[PDB]
Amino acid sequence: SGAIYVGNYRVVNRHLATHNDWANLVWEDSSRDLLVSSTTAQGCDTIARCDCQTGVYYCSSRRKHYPVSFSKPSLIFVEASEYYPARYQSHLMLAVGHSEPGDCGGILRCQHGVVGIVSTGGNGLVGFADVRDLLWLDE
Ligand SMILES: NC(=O)[C@H]1CCCN(C(=O)Cc2cccnc2Cl)C1
Ligand SMILES: [Zn+2]
Repeated sequence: SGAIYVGNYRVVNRHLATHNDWANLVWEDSSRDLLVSSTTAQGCDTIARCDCQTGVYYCSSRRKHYPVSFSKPSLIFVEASEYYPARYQSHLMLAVGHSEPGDCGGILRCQHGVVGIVSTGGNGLVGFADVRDLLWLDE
């Protein structure tokens, strides 16, 4: 679990979005595993606007943060799960690191701010849904 709170927006993994997220829907993209909903309270997480390929992510299944080197956002094949059929997930960045399903939503950050959230994993790899291209999150 986990979300990014920026301005009047909440960014979560689309497969973990709640009834309240869908009732206050701003934007969603199944191909990216992202959903953004509106909030009444002001959020002040800050989004990175950069091309960093190193950062630190939070891994809830270890209660620890790990440093990672990660690939540029790209279209990556993701195996079928109970949430989606087998498909290409876009804007996904992979790194070598630990993750379990419950780790989705953990933030990846660089020195500039939030980069993305854990979205996929397996076999010692972890994948992060990038949010740096969503300029409207802080217009
Ligand atoms: N973005 C998706 O399609 C994910 C939906 C939930 C399921 N997905 C996973 O990858 C779950 C997983 C398995 C083993 C280690 N880490 C993780 Cl995060 C895929
Ligand atoms: Zn950066």
